[PDB]
Amino acid sequence: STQVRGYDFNRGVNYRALLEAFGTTGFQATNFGRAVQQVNAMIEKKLEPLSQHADLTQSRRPLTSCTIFLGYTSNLISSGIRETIRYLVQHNMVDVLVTTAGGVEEDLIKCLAPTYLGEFSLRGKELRENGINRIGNLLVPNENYCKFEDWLMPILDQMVMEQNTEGVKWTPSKMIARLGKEINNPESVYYWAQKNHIPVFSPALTDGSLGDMIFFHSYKNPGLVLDIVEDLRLINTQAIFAKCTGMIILGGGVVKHHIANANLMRNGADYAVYINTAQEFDGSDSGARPDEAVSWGAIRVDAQPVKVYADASLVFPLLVAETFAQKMDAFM
Amino acid sequence: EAPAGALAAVLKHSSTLPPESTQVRGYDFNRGVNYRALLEAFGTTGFQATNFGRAVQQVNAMIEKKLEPLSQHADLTQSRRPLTSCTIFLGYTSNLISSGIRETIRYLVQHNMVDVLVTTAGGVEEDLIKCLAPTYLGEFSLRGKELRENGINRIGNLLVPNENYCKFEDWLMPILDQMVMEQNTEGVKWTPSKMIARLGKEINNPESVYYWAQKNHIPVFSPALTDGSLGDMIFFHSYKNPGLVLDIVEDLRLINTQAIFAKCTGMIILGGGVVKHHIANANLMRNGADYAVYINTAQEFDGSDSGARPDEAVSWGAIRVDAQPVKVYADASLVFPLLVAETFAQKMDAFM
Amino acid sequence: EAPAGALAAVLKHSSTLPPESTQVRGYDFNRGVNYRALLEAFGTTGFQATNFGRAVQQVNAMIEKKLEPLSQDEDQHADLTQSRRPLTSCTIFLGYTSNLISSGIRETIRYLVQHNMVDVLVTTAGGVEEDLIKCLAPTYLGEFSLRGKELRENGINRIGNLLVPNENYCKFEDWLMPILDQMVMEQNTEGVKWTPSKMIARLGKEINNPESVYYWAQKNHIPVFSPALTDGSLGDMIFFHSYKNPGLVLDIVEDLRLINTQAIFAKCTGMIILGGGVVKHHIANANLMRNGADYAVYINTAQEFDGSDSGARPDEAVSWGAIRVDAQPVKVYADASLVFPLLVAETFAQKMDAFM
Amino acid sequence: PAGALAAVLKHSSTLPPESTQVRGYDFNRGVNYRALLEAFGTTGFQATNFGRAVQQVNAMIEKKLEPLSQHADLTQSRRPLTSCTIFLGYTSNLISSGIRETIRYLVQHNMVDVLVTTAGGVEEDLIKCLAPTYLGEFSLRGKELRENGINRIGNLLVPNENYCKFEDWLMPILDQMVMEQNTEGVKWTPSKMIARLGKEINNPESVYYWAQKNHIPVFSPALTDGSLGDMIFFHSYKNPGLVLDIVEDLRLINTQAIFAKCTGMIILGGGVVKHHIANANLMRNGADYAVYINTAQEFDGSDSGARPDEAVSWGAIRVDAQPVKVYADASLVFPLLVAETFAQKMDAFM
Amino acid sequence: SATFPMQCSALRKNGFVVLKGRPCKIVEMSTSKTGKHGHAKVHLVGIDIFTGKKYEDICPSTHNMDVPNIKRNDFQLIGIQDGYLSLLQDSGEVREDLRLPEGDLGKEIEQKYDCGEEILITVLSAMTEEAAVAIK
Ligand SMILES: NC(=O)c1ccc[n+]([C@@H]2O[C@H](COP(=O)([O-])OP(=O)(O)OC[C@H]3O[C@@H](n4cnc5c(N)ncnc54)[C@H](O)[C@@H]3O)[C@@H](O)[C@H]2O)c1
Ligand SMILES: NC(=O)c1ccc[n+]([C@@H]2O[C@H](COP(=O)([O-])OP(=O)(O)OC[C@H]3O[C@@H](n4cnc5c(N)ncnc54)[C@H](O)[C@@H]3O)[C@@H](O)[C@H]2O)c1
Ligand SMILES: NC(=O)c1ccc[n+]([C@@H]2O[C@H](COP(=O)([O-])OP(=O)(O)OC[C@H]3O[C@@H](n4cnc5c(N)ncnc54)[C@H](O)[C@@H]3O)[C@@H](O)[C@H]2O)c1
Ligand SMILES: NC(=O)c1ccc[n+]([C@@H]2O[C@H](COP(=O)([O-])OP(=O)(O)OC[C@H]3O[C@@H](n4cnc5c(N)ncnc54)[C@H](O)[C@@H]3O)[C@@H](O)[C@H]2O)c1
Repeated sequence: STQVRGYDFNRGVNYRALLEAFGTTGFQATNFGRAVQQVNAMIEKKLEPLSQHADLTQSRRPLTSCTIFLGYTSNLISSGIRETIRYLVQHNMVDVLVTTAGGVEEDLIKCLAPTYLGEFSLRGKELRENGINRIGNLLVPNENYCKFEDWLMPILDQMVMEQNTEGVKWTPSKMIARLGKEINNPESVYYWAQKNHIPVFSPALTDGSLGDMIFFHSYKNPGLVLDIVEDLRLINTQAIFAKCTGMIILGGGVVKHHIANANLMRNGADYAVYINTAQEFDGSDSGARPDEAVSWGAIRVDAQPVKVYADASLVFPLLVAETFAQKMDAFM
Repeated sequence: EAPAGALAAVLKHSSTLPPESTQVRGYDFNRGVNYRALLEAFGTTGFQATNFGRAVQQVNAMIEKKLEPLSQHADLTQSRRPLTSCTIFLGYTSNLISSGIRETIRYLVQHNMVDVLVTTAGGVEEDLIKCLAPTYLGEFSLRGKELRENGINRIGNLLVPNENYCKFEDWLMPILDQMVMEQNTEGVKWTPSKMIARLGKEINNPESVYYWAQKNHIPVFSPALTDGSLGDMIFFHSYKNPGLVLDIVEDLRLINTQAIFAKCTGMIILGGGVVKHHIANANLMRNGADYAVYINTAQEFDGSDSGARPDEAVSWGAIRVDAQPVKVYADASLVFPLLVAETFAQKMDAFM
Repeated sequence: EAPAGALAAVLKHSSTLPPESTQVRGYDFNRGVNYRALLEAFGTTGFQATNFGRAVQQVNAMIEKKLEPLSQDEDQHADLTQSRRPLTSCTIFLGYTSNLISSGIRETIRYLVQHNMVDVLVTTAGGVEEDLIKCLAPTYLGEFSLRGKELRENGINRIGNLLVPNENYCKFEDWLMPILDQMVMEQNTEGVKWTPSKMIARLGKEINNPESVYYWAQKNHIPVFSPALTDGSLGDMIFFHSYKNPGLVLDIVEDLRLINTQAIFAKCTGMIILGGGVVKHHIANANLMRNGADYAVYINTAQEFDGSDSGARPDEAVSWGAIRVDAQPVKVYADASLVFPLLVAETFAQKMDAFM
Repeated sequence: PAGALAAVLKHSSTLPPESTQVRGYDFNRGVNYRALLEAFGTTGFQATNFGRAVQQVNAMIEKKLEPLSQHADLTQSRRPLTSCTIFLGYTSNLISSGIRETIRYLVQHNMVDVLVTTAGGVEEDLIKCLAPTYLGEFSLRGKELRENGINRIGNLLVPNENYCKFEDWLMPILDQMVMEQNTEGVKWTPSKMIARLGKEINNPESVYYWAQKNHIPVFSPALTDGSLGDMIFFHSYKNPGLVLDIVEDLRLINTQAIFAKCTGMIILGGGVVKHHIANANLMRNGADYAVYINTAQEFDGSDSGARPDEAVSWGAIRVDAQPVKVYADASLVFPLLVAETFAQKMDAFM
Repeated sequence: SATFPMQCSALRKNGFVVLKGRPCKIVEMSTSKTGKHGHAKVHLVGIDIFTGKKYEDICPSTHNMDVPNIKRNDFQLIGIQDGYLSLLQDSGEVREDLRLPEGDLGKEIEQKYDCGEEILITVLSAMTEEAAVAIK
């Protein structure tokens, strides 16, 4: 009962009206508008006031009316979207962070050396003899990884010292918080995450340059242990003891299923927004439609999940500019 | 100690990049929501946002080249339209007319911002139908068996009632009767472009694309006009008034002549298919186009022409060697209104 | 001690599936390499192999339906149809795109046209010119990653990972101009009305090569339909020929009548489409006149998230009457080069004797 | 004007004689299956890629069969080394389908060396030994399946009772793994746990039973993302103390690749498996052979859709190699690849 | 009377209908239903009862066409007088205004009477035409 109408440019150039007009334009613009509505519903639910289980949940962060999970992939940190995600972590707009190994270290490396633009068609050989690594259409000099080892080794030495002298049991979340404390840069995501008591989870932290650094470091000062069983209870109890949950996942892979499995323990989530470019014809979990997660209890049967088939680097800044940026005052 | 080979492989020495390289930098919202500045950060953000920014720059170059005053007309061509400093081809698919993008393309046709239009058969039928009945919103997951029992046709996530096609027929049959008669008495030779111009004249609605196309003398080409509901209605009408002929060779001459006698040419294509190849073949006559922007979702791994990169057109001469075409891998309904809001809407009063 | 409610979600009670449920099995290589069994095992392997098996079953059903003898007492309207081809129990439409002729699939399509296994052919402008050119000059292999500047300097055109020299198109003009001159002469001196299908049928008689698809198509009286025949190398040749001997006219209204009457007067229809574009919608529009098709098989690599027609699922065509409600259409999400030879190796090849 | 004729018609150069022509398979000779699959190399777009992959795998197989003439102390492994070490990586959904039978054939006959998978690909193989998997459709609705307790994976259906038989099988085992940790000083890693589970399943149809019987290491960096994580979480409330260390497996997989004469890679899909194997091979300046089969694209900058040429940029593959990627669903092309390679050489793997 | 209206959606096979001003018998009928072409349409193929030509036409499903009225009679043709067709009409008069069916078929009736074969001559009455074609 809703007609199809575009935006008439004879009225001028009004950006708010132009972004509102996507709800009735067509194929993926309708999905973008529905995603905007879902995120707005999340935001309005969160701001409602409550009327005590810090011991059970092992969390010193205070409780709210809606717990938000934010998951992202590694290649979105090498882009400018890093400057958007940080904006949400700086002002306590989210509750749980989920990422991969490569999505962590590239945030620290960016605090020491920059990244440049390139092209998709560059040959790999000449890039190899010149010591330049390619990520999509971005170029990273190899010299940036020589800065990371020098900054990283003493931290590992201190961690090994504290494991034996003080009986400290290390898990990926604790290691990420420790690394975020040491960088001491206000432009980093994980500095603000640890300053605001926001847990970050990464089940596979050894798949990246951190793994190589640990492997080389273990030949001199061995004994580092990273447990993952302890890190699973935390993320499960975050979802179990929540009044309401919402999910925002950019991409797919480990983080998508890891958030969905945690939300399964409370019989599903109440809101969900997906932004990725995967297709479901090969039976992969990455490309699964949101209606498949309803089948095995990851999403509630009465919810209205939305998926947008687009690149996140084009959609996420527009989504944030329409939902979170308009409620800046209420988050003070 | 750790093996030396592993350390020599993991940790090499790089070579410093020239200072001409641009750094990656996004947009921070601590400065507020400035919409003009937010859309300029796309050029330095990431993967496809950079392509969007380069497309903005290419279209701006087209527009700036067009407005330079012209220093003759070669009026031997069957064209009543004067010659400018740059001729622009606009090509689009049929599913983009059923959406709200119809209201954007029309904005360019009403204000003489483009020169040649290329589309398929559906892109005319749906535009003419929308002036008689509206189109609604649906879902991708609706089942066809229950949709057919209620007389509703699906296009993506859009719904069209059957009755919308009952009115169009009633509006079309009297016109066709007047087109066969002129074929016998006045000796008029009909081509798809002439028929589209006649339909645009007959609809008489300022919200229609082809009404403004015929009012501003903008040619519209469509090599395969019989693939759709218009062809179905022509098929049934020939049982009462046989003898309708549509010729496709004069249309080929007309479109190929536009590129030959052009000082400069540019192309804007939304999607792929026959509209992309037909425009590329037209521009091959002048050894290639000077500017080009592509927006489609196809991939090249199957060897199709729709999924072809802009680099193949250089190989067989459709695009000049010393040009920089840009392609954006995105849905047109999300990036075309944003592209227009930064290039054509800004230079609005200069087209009077 | 775990929370009780959380234990009610992971360990949810289930139901029992109906007994007519197929399990999942692969092919065990311990028995050796048996190719027929290996290919039959695709029906239970998984995601896309199941679609391949279902497509095989659909094509086999088509073939079984076609071979049924008619009563041979029917009127069999030939004056109202304008066809010299006798009617069978099932009419088959075969549609394909341009790039599939530049590859080896051309030697797979011709095998079906040489032996009277199909009824109607639908393609694009490139699919005719490439097939005719292949009878004069050959085509070579290449790479997907090749710079266009160097290729253009040496005058070699790229189609995916295939290379075509320019001299292949120089041979086409010399062979093509006299035929066009004769066509224009007959248009005026003998009163002949030209349509794309008649022109295609004319060019297959001139190549005189048993390795050509359209030689066997015209030899067996199989219509070939192409709405947009001016989009390709042949269109440029006609454009340049018009400056010396103007007057050539191609009409596209008669082909519509012919293709629609081919479907109106049919006992049963089936569709096999490789790719998408104008051929898919053209065959669907032709089948709309008889309230839909009985069997259908799609093979292309297009997705539907952008509201396109090429990526449309077979269930969308049911909504507007292109396919019947009680039919079982199948789509395979795979490249046609890898799949079509395997589909023909199982159907249309095990029944070679019955088609003679 | 003559300029247009100078655009459509241009002079061209002669191609080198070492150029292959395009030619398909002629069906007038009958259906010869061995020659039909050989004609894919000169057929077209992706069939050429299939032929190149066949050639690459045959080169790997021939290299492996060359006899040697070696230090187990550094590698800490019992498996003897050959002239070529092969890594095989796959995703979770490929074990839920009929490709699970093709992998076991290679594992059963010592045709590969290292296995890399995800958490789901380990639990699905063990669950399949207790209950079967059925066939469904891609378009089945969610709440209707949820009410009947059926989980959908692509076009495959799994009842929840399967997970109720798995838990019963798993809880007694986990208890023992705690006791040995508190008494015998056992330090558990995911690979050791996978080996123990494969030994316990005791079914000749299982991949990991043959993997542990032939001393083939299996690696999974994230073993807590799936059903195993859920069972461990529910078990830790009454028997707490289980610890899984991931650093030692990182050491083991790297030392497996450093001390090798030659390396080959076969990866079905993308995700963490591809990057994990590539990072393992980076420590020897690259791999000699590589074959990829997945359906991901590169326009979004993802690692899964990365071309094989991008791995050359950061030293995952050698410069003088010829990597191949096939853009197709693995369930349609993996059995055909094993029909031409690893199966014509059966007699040489006794 | 001799011609009455009828909705051509209600016609059936083996009926009669006026196609291009000819009393044809329907041999084929089909319906295209409602869809993207605009309305439900009927495709009719008919064979003439006098000459034998084939006609084809297309209905909108709601409009009307004319159905003719055909009268069946068999006349008394017993005995050949003066070599002409002495039709023994019951009207009390004799006339030769009825001619033979064109061709050699009309000769087939007179020459068989000398061979001792009886024929049930039938004269067919149409909406506007009086010709004898049907033989039984
Ligand atoms: N509603 C309809 O689609 C419709 C209606 C009537 C007739 N037809 C007939 O369909 C045939 C095919 O038409 P076509 O070639 O224009 O369409 P198509 O869907 O066959 O091909 C469109 C091409 O552009 C791409 N594309 C489609 N939508 C896109 C989008 N929103 N953004 C970016 N890329 C997009 C596709 O992937 C493909 O490459 C024509 O003969 C036409 O007359 C279509
Ligand atoms: N070599 C050429 O491609 C060539 C040559 C001359 C002219 N042309 C012109 O190009 C235009 C477009 O050609 P088209 O409409 O036939 O197709 P196309 O190239 O536009 O492809 C349309 C769709 O077909 C499908 N497809 C293509 N190749 C496939 C494959 N190998 N396997 C599976 N699916 C596949 C995909 O969905 C694709 O988007 C036409 O006007 C044609 O005359 C093409
Ligand atoms: N049944 C399941 O899928 C299942 C079950 C339990 C847990 N999980 C968890 O899901 C997470 C994500 O799974 P993943 O990372 O192993 O892979 P994935 O499902 O994210 O797929 C990754 C990529 O593999 C490729 N791919 C997938 N299927 C393919 C096929 N048939 N042919 C070719 N290429 C194909 C595609 O490029 C795809 O994008 C894992 O952490 C896993 O433990 C999955
Ligand atoms: N720069 C890097 O990417 C990098 C660096 C070091 C290590 N790694 C390691 O790579 C491993 C595997 O990669 P991954 O799973 O983290 O990421 P990935 O890029 O491989 O994930 C691919 C999945 O995410 C989707 N996706 C990715 N980018 C997208 C985008 N911009 N828009 C939309 N969808 C998008 C894909 O479509 C697919 O579903 C991780 O364990 C990581 O630590 C990656």
